[PDB]
Amino acid sequence: TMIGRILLTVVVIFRILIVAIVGETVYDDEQTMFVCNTLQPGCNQACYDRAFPISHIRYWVFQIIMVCTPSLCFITYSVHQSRFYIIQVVFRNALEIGFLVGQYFLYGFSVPGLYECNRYPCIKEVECYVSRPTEKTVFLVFMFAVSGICVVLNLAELNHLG
Amino acid sequence: TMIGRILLTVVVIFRILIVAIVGETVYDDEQTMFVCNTLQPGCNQACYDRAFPISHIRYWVFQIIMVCTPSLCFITYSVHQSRFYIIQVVFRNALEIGFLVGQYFLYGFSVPGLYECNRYPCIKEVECYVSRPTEKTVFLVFMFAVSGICVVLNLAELNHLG
Amino acid sequence: TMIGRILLTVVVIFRILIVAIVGETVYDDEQTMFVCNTLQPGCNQACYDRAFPISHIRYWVFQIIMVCTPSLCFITYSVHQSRFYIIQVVFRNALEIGFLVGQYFLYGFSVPGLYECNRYPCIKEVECYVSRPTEKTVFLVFMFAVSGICVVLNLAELNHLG
Amino acid sequence: TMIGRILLTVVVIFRILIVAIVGETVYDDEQTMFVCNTLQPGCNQACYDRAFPISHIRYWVFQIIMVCTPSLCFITYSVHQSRFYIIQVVFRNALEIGFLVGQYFLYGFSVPGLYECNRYPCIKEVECYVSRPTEKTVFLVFMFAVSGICVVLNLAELNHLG
Amino acid sequence: TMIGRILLTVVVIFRILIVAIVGETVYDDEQTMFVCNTLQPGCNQACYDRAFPISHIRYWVFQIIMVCTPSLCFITYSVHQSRFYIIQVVFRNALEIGFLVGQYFLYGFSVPGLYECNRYPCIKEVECYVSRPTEKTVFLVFMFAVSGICVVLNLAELNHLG
Amino acid sequence: TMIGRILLTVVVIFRILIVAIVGETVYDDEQTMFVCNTLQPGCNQACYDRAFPISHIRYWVFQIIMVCTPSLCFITYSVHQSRFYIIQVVFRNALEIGFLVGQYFLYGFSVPGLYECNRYPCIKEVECYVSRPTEKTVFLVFMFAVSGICVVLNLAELNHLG
Amino acid sequence: TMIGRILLTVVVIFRILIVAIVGETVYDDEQTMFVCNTLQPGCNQACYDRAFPISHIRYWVFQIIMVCTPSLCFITYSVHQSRFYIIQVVFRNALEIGFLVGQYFLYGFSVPGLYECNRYPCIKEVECYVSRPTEKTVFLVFMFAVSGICVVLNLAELNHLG
Amino acid sequence: TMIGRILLTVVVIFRILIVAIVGETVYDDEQTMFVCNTLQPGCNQACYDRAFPISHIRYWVFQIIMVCTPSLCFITYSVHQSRFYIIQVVFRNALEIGFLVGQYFLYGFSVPGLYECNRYPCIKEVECYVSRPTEKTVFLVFMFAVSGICVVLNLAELNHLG
Amino acid sequence: TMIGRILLTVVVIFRILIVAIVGETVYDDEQTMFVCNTLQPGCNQACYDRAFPISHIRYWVFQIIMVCTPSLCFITYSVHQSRFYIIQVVFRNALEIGFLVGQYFLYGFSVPGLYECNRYPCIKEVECYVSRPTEKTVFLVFMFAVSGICVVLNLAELNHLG
Amino acid sequence: TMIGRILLTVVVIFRILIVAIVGETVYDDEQTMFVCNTLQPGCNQACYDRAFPISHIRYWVFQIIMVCTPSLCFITYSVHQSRFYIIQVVFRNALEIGFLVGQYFLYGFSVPGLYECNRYPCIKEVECYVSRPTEKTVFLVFMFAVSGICVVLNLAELNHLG
Amino acid sequence: TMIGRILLTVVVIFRILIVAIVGETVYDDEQTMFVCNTLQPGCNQACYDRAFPISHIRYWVFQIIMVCTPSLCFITYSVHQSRFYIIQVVFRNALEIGFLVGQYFLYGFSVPGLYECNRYPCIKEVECYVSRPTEKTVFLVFMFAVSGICVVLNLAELNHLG
Amino acid sequence: TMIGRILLTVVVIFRILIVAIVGETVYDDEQTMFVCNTLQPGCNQACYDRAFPISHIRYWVFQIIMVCTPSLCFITYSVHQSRFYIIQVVFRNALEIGFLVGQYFLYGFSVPGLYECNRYPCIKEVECYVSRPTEKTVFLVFMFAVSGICVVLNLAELNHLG
Repeated sequence: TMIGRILLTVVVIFRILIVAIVGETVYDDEQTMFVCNTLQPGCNQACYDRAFPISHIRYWVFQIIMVCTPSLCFITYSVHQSRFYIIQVVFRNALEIGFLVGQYFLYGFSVPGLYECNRYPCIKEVECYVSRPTEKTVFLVFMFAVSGICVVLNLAELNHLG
Repeated sequence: TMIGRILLTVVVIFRILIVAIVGETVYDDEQTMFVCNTLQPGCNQACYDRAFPISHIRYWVFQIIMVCTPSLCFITYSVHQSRFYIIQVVFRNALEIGFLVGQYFLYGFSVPGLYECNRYPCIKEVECYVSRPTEKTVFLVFMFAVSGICVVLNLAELNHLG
Repeated sequence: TMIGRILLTVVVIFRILIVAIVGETVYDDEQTMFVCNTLQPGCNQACYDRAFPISHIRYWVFQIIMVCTPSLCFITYSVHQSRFYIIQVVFRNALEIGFLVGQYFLYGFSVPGLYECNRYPCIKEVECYVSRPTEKTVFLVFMFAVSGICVVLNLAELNHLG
Repeated sequence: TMIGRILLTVVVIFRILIVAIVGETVYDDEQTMFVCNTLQPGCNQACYDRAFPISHIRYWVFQIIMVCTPSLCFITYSVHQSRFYIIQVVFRNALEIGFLVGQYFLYGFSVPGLYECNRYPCIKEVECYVSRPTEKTVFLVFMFAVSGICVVLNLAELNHLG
Repeated sequence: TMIGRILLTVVVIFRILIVAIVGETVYDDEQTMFVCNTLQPGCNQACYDRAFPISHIRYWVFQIIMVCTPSLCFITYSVHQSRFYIIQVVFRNALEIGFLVGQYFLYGFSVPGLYECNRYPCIKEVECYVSRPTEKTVFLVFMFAVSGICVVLNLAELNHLG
Repeated sequence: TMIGRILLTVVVIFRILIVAIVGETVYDDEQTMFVCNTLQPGCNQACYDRAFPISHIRYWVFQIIMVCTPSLCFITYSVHQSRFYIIQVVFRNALEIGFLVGQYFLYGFSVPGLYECNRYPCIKEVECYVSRPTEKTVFLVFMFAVSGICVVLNLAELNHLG
Repeated sequence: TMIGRILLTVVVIFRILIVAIVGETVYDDEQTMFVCNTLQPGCNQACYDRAFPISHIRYWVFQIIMVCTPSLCFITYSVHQSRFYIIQVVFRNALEIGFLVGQYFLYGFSVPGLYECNRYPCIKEVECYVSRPTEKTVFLVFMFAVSGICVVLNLAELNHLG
Repeated sequence: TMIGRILLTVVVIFRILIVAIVGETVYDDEQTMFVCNTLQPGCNQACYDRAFPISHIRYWVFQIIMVCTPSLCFITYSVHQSRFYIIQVVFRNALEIGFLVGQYFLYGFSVPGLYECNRYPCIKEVECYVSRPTEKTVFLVFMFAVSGICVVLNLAELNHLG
Repeated sequence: TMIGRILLTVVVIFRILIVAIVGETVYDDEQTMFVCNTLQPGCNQACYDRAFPISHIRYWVFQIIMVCTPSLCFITYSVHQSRFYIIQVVFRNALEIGFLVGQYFLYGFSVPGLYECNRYPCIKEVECYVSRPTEKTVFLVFMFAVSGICVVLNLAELNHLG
Repeated sequence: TMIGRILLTVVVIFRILIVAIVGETVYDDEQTMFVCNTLQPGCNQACYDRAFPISHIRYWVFQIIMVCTPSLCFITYSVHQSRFYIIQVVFRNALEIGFLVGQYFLYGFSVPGLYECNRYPCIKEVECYVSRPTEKTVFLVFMFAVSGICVVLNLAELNHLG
Repeated sequence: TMIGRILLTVVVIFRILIVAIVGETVYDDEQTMFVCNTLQPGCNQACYDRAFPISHIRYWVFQIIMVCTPSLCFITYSVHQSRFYIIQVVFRNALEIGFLVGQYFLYGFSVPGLYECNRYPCIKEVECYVSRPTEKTVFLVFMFAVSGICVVLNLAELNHLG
Repeated sequence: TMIGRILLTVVVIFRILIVAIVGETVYDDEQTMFVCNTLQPGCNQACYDRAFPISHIRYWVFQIIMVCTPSLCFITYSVHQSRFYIIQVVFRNALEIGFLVGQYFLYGFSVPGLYECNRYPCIKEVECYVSRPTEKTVFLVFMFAVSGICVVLNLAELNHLG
């Protein structure tokens, strides 16, 4: 139970570093290199918006910021100065399970190279083509693995205290 | 009444972080990906200007900066060194209610994908198409929720002292 | 007379923050989205240069830097270490009135959406179209209001000492 | 055995500096200057994705971050406060050998100027042309040499203690 | 003679701030908005290179860095620890007069809007058009004025000691 | 022999500052403004790669970093704590002579405005045109002069101790 | 009544010559120089078809051919060989009055330079521009005048016989 | 029965004149003004070929030539020189009924303005737009009416002789 | 008076031949090579229509046909078969004087190379450029000379009979 | 045997009329509407030349002219004036069988819509698309049928005389 | 003197045939393939007009028609029916010498491939390129030779009669 | 010797028909489909002019017209009315041998698909691509064969008379 805290801290810092340093530049050209086979003005905008409603990197930044709020609350309380420890552990567990489930329900496990679109002003159905699908799939899988590790560790400690 | 201060501080910091880190890059391509169905030079400029007079991110930065002025005044006074506390609380309450009302009156609750324009030099009425409407709607709703929380908390403390 | 100093310091810091954080990005696309109805090479350059000789943001940065020089002089003198206080107050007053008058004479109170140009190599008179006129007008008015407040406060203190 | 530690530290810092300062800007135009001889929409995307599944710089950043985790664990343990030293040395050795082998299996020793592509929606086989192949080959060879040096040094110390 | 040092320090800092904060962004589009009336490939490159051999901002950065070297030498000497003071004053005077003369001989007092070019591969003489000439002329004049002030002050002190 | 160390330190810092602040922005448009007279897809890539195998700025950054390694080794040794001084001086001398010779053999003393290319897929020989040749020639000459000064000084001290 | 036949024959031949020699080349560019202010594919086709359902020259050729059929019938009868004369005169009168009335109801008296179109796939209403409107108006008026003359003459002879 | 021959001859000559003089120029731009909403090379060719397999004017020329062959045979026989009259009348009747039926089965009674296409290399279904549909519909109806008249007359004479 | 008839016949035939053989091909590209300096759709059509309301060649064909009508009337009368001779001579004289006067009032004596246009949808005044002005001026002058000769001859004969 | 000559003459005239009146305008756009999926200059020319070495209409005109030479020889002989009749019949038979066989060996029975090309300067194999394949197939089949009829008739008469 | 008339008639007919059959199609693309190195609208029109004021083929048609007028006069006289023969011979001689001299003074003996133009709206001097110069030079020389032959023959006969 | 005249007449008429009916339309697109791999304005004109100085069809028309002049002379002589027969036969023989030799020396026996050009304004050597080379080669060979036949026949008759 001693090493579990050390590894939780290391996993958290590793995740923050990976997201902060490289993720902002895989997605930089997401819409500029999205293209559809069509001559209709406005079809690219509608089809990109329907294929990618919220970008992965925004979701990950939001999750990272939201999973650090109980610590800030505890720190502010202690600065003003055991039950608080229990409650914040419970809240962190709940938040991390919710975020992992939401990731699975929003994105799945892969990013395909083709997309079929039928939104106005596009006439009937059109075919569109995605940028960098393999790298984005790799990123998806890596983030899922890290978040799973964190969930396991927090449940470990929750059950250790009981 | 003890936790209310802690949560107000946490909400303020959370809002600042969310605005500072991600909001500058959803709106980056706002005008470059705005397009209208027309062959008239200058119509895109006029229609973009009429559809989006002040961008959301400018309004939010201004609001964030303006709601922190009473604290700076109090700090400068104390550095030079109860009535001041009362007055600054009143002013903060008023400013935050004004900004929330102004947000509601300026933008509403959604960003549509189509816009109908009838400004010179456009001939009669033309149709234009917006970039990333869903993400911008999500951002709008999130910011409204946070500001509502802050209003509630400040009224709480105002009525607590009385 | 006590609060006047506090509010002058707060106004100065507020102005610096507003100029530094957001103003660099309203004007970023000033020339790339300026367009004229013409087929003559070189007409866009001449008409943009005649319409906007010095950009607003350059003038504001220069003014902000120049109104802080008497303080730097006083600080350097004191570091090396009442008449100096008097003289620097006088100089600050003069500089701020000069800059406000110059702003009024250079730009006025609005930025129009159309511009009429008659400069070589343009044949006769041509019509050109501006980017983001409403936001720029709002910025103009806000900056004028802040500078007026600062002028009033400095005259207040000048007349207080006498 | 005294100098070996000094040179390991120097090699690590040298590698970090080289990757951090210059590598982000050789690869900046990787996809914008990739071009294929074709008139089919979407062929450039598919052929670029098949030729470069994971960019070199992403792999190198990931490797650099992952080879510094045992040190962070040891530091966190000591902050909380010989077997740990042994175990972390073993783990570092294993990680660095794995990463070097993976580099060899993923990329080889050269980047060619031409690429032959046969992925949908491209009709039959098409020819594509790469940007900056010589500089990228030089970078590949340099990184392999540095990582080899590091492997040798860590095996040296492992066998020194035994 | 007391105030002369204070004003020299203030002028130096003012010049550094003006060059560092704004000058990098007037010249950003220098070549992208340079255009010539021609259909010959390569003529724009040759004519831009002949019209602007060294950009103003490079010259000013170089001058600013080179006029601060005697101070660094004196500081390093004193850290290791009157004749040195004399010699460094002489050297600074010489360097600043040389740089002002070189500026006058390289650029003059204005930037014109048209340029006439006769370099290969351009056929006979062609006409080209410059970006932002008025702002660049204003910058030229301002920098000349500041450097003149600095020259006057340094000669003042040189003759004061004698 | 006293001043020689001071001037060596000043030259090193001057070189680092010049390379770090301005050199990254002369070369920014190196490939985007390279153009050849041809209609063949892929010829620009091959001819640019053959004309500029390694960019000047990469070579200079690498050289600057590599000539500071003996100092880092000596510092790490002393932190752990005359022969080391001797050896590191010898190594620095050798490295700086090698880098100067390599510069001369790689680039020479000028950058021409035209380039003649005969690489596949270009048909026979084609003519291409370079961006900013004069500024790049000036930079080449300046860097050679500085490195020569450094070589002279290090040989001076080597022969002083003997 | 003697000259009436001579002038009828001369008018008929004059009309045939004018239609046959020049009319085919005023209308040659009717659709190639028709243009609408729009970016929608297919709008030009629909708007041209709605503005000009049957071209003038087709109608005039058809009318000219149809008003010569009674003569051909009479000639064929006589070749095979007073009541027939009467009947054919009646039929010619009726046909020429019908054709003049139809011309008035189909085309009117002018061809305007602008046209307002609201047909699918055009979005809302668009503005289109016509080629050579003045010449076509002149042709319309001339043809109406000639046909009126012919009607008058044929009624003259009809009433002469009775 | 006397006039029937005269009117048959007149109808035949009228049809020949109408087809020969004007029909070649309604269809002249048939493929050059056919356009589809797509970016796929080769789709316009396939969709035009599927929409219009044999052009109307070719069919009409062929029919006109083929319905005059029995007369040529009879003329050649008589030049070499009642049963032949009978047989040629029968054959003409059969040929004209066959051609009218074939017209009805090939083309129908209208030409629509839109066409829906699903032929390779077009992806799924695309929409295409036709040139001059109303004029072509008018021509179709006129030709059907004339051919009906001719059929009626030939049956009349066939039944007259019996 | 004998030769006058011979020369009138020769002049008439010469004029007909010159108009019929070459004039149709100087004017063929009249609108396709007409160009204006503008980006407004529809401006070329309006400005061409205002500059050239009726083309020269149409006017000349009409005049040639109309001056031969009295001869056709006289021929038809004589075929059916001195006062008629007198009347037709008078009518021919009147028609030829009217046509010459109309030519002078419609076109003048030259065709300029530039045209200044101020018709909707053109914004203010624009400059347009004409095709083949010198050849058209030569043609104008030649036709005026020939028509003058014909007028003189017909007046000669009119006064000869009296 | 009497009717055989009449039908041979009718078939010959029918074939000449069909070829002369319509065939020149199906093939008019043969190369202008031929397109290949490629960016290589010169590939369209080579692939069109390899797909269609001799156009159908040229072959048919040549055949028609060459099968009428024996008649011209016989006519010229008789004008100068039974064995000649025999010889010319034999020659006509041979020529018509040769031309039919050559048609079968050159073109076959269909024109496909796609063509696969591998000629320099095209890189590897490319796909090209044909204009009006169905109409051209119909024309091929019709011409084969007519020529077969003619062959049968000429063999008939040859065997009739013996 | 007998053969001279025969050869004059043959030369005249040969010249007419050569001009009528082929000359109309060398000059067909005269302005469409004329191109200048410039970006100025309207420069091509002015430079083409200045380089080719009257096209060769127009001059040759005019000359051919004008040298046949004396024959028409003589024919008309004889139809109405030695001195006339004399006078018409004199006139033909004069006309043919005048036309040959005018050709020499208008065009010379060659058509160059380059043209240097300095007409408004072209800026300074521009270079333009001609279509088919060699064929046009050959045509010039051939026409001069034929006209010389005709002049010689007519002088021959003039001096023969005396 | 009887049939030789008949076959000469037939060959002459056959050649005239083949040249007149089809040859004008193989060469119609000769320059419009000529293309070179270059970006230099004016290079296509110079290279086309150097590759094809005189077009085949012009040479063939000229030859056909010139080989019929002796017949016209003989006809004109006889109309005015054995040695003349002899002389004209000799002249025809000479002319036909000269024209065949000139054809061989001007064009050879094939038309290649590629052409290598080195004429100003083209830089060094460029590659260009020809239209319809195979058809043009076939035409060349056919014309050579026919002219050879004619030469043989005329020599036959020349030697027959002696």
